[PDB]
Amino acid sequence: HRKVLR
Amino acid sequence: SCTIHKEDLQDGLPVLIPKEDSLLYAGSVRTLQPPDIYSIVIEGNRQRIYSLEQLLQEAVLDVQPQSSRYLPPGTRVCAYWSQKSRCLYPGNVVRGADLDSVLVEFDDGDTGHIAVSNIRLLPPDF
Amino acid sequence: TIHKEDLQDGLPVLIPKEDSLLYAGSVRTLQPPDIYSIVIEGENRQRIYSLEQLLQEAVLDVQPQSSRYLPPGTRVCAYWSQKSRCLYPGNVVRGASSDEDLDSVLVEFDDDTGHIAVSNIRLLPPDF
Repeated sequence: HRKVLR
Repeated sequence: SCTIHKEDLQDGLPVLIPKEDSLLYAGSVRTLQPPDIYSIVIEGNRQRIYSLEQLLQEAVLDVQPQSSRYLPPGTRVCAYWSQKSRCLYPGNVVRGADLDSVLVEFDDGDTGHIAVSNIRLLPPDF
Repeated sequence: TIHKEDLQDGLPVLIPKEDSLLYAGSVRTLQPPDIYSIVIEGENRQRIYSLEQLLQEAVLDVQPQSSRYLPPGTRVCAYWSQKSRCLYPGNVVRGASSDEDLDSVLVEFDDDTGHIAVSNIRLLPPDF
C-alpha cells in the first residue's frame, strides 16, 4: 500500500 | 469514546473498520435477519460479513469533529491523507510552532497538517 | 439461511456451480422484482436467479474470526489450491497435530483431511 507523497 | 456498544449496532450506523493493511476505512452497518451478524458496507463499496464480537473488537464509530478545539496535542486520531484515497491513517495530534487544521504525526512515520473535516476521532488506546 | 430481506446489492454469498463446488460472489439486484444476478470473484457471463432459486442455493459468505470459533464438527468449506477459487465442503476435526494455533484448523473434507488457514475457511449451515 503505497501512499501519496508530500 | 467512539468505542462501539452492542445496543448501537443498528442499520446505517457509520463506522470505521480496519482492513488487512492496518489502515481504516469508513463503512456502514447493515443488520441482517440473523441476530449477531452484520454486513459492513466498506468504502468502490464492497461488503464483508462480521460477527457481533468481531465488530465490537475491531470497529469504531465514525466521528468527525466540528473544530480543532478538542483536538489538542496528544489527541489520538485517524485522517484522510489525500483526496485520492479512502484509507484513514492512525496517528496523534502534535504541537506545531488554527481552528480548521491540526498537525498530525502518523503511526507510519509521516507528519502532515490535516483539515479538521478530514479528521476522525479514535479511542485513546486504539 | 439467507432471508429475502437481506438480498440487497453487494451481499456476499457463496453459490454452487455445475461442479458441485462453492464459489464466492455478491448479489446484484435488478430492476424487475424477483430477479437477481450473482457477480463471482474472478469468473465473465453472470447468471440471473429468481428469489426462490437464490434462497434455495446460496448461503452467506462468512469467514470465522479464529480457530476458537471452529470447534470439531463445525460445517465449513475451504479454498484448497492457491490457483483455484472453488471452495470444498467438509467439517472441522481435531487430529494428532491438534496438539494454541489461532490461525489454522484441520478439515476432514467430504471428498481427505487437510490443514487449512482460518482465513481460507467459510462457514456453512450445519445441514449442508
